[PDB]
Amino acid sequence: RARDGGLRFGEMERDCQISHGAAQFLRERLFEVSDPYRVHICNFCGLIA
DNA sequence: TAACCGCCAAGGGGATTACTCCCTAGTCTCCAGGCACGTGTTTTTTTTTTTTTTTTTTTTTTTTTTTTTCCTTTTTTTTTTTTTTTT
Ligand SMILES: [Zn+2]
Repeated sequence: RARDGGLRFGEMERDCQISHGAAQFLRERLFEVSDPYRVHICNFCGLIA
């Protein structure tokens, strides 16, 4: 709380959300509101360009 | 005390001569086990793959949340400047 940190979306949260089977909440909590990024990738090599 | 010698007596069987006979020496003639040559099938050796247990390695240990405390080098060797003594 002193560093103003968010809650821990742990393993069993992903387990019970897979049990509910709603993919959009998983895509929100684990990609949209945690650490989104955009990278550019070469098509032939498949690595970071 | 009976070995040994001398003397005498008796008899038993090996040597001798002749007749016989029969078994083997010798000589063909057929054929068959004895032997020279080739080889085997068990016996030992060597590989080969597995087995079975032991040892080693590696990975694991429910989740979330909130406060402090200590530390986040250190000695040890080398260098470089400074100070003092001498001619
Ligand atoms: Zn490329």
